[PDB]
Amino acid sequence: HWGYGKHNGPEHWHKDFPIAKGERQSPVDIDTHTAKYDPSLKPLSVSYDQATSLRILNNGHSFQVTFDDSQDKAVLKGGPLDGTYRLLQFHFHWGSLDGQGSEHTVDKKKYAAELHLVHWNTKYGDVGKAVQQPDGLAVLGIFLKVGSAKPGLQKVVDVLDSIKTEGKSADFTNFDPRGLLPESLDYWTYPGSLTTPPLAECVTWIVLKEPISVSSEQVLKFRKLNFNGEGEPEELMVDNWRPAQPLKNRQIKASFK
Ligand SMILES: CCC(=O)Nc1nnc(S(N)(=O)=O)s1
Ligand SMILES: [Zn+2]
Repeated sequence: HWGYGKHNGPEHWHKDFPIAKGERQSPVDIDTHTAKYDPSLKPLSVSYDQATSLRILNNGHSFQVTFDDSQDKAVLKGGPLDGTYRLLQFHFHWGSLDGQGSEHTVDKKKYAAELHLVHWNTKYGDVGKAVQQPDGLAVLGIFLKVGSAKPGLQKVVDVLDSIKTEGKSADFTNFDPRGLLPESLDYWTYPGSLTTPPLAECVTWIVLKEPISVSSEQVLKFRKLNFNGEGEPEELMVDNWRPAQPLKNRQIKASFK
C-alpha cells in the first residue's frame, strides 16, 4: 500500500494511480514572479462561524479533523469559485525538520508544514461524486513556519497523544478552524489535484500567501505521530508531503498585486 517511504513513496504512486503523471497534478512550485495578478478574482469568502467539528483521526498518512458536511455550516465561496463548497476536513503535511514539510513551495522555498482545509462543491451532492469532477473540490492551503505559537492550534496538538497510531480516532467537538487562519486572505489559485492517492484531478487550489506561525513545541507534537498501526514497528509520521509536480499547461493566478 502507498505511503511516503523509499519503496512506496510518491515516486511509486503512478503504478497504482497512473494519473500521477497527469496534466494537472499537485502540489506545484508557486513562482511568485510568473503568477499573474488577476483583478477579476473576487475576495475569498470563508464562512466558518457555524462549523461543527466531529472527530480527529490518524489515517496512516496524516491526522485529520472531520466536520459535519450534511448542511451549509462551514462554507467556502467567492475567490475563483463558482458556487458553494462545504468544509469536510482539514489535515496537515509536515517534515522531519523545519526546512521541509510543505507540499506547495514558494519560489522553491519549503515551509515546515502545510494545512489543507478540504471543501467540496455542493452542486455534486457528496464528496465521492465531487472527486469525479474537475471543479469538485476546493482546498485552502496555508503554510506553517516555525516561530511563535498559534494559540488556535493548541487544542489540536494536545489530543494527538490519543491518536498516535494509524486507525485511532477521538471525539473532537467545538473546534473552531477560524483560529488557524492568517490575517490576510490574499491567495494564489490554479487547477490541480489531490496530493494523496487517488490523486484525482478535481481540485481548485487556493493557497494563501501569508503563513501562520506555529511553535517548535507544536510541530514537534506532529512528529511524534506514527505511520504504523499499534503493534507494528514504530515509524514516525514525518515527511508526509508530495514534492512539487510539473506545472505543464497551467497558469497560477494571484489575487493581489
Ligand atoms: C475525499 C476525501 C479527501 O479529502 N481526500 C483528499 N485527498 N488529498 C487531499 S489534499 N492533500 O490534496 O488536500 S484531500
Ligand atoms: Zn493535504
